[PDB]
Amino acid sequence: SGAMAALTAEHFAALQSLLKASSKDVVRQLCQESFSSSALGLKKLLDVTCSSLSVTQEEAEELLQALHRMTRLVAFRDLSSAEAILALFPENFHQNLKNLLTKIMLEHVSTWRTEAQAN
Repeated sequence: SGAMAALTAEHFAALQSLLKASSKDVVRQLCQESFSSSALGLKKLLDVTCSSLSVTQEEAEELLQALHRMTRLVAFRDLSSAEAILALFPENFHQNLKNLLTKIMLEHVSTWRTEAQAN
């Protein structure tokens, strides 16, 4: 329990793998797929994640778990301002990656919150 209370050190470490992405669009799509997927269904995204980011299977799994948690937390708590989302992050997390993730959360939170709160 408390899954929605915080992202863990392992989550934040895993999200840093997104700096290997070849474009911002890859990050966007990984956020959307990780949200829509159940945690137990994230294994279905491993091959495309490994192949797109050139990461290990373990890096991909940890990343996908982190994105799944972050996007669900944003939806569950209705974190719908940059202020609210920025509050999740450590000071020692890459600033422009954080800003990108915040941007992407804001692009989807209204739809995500509706989808999640319906279920």
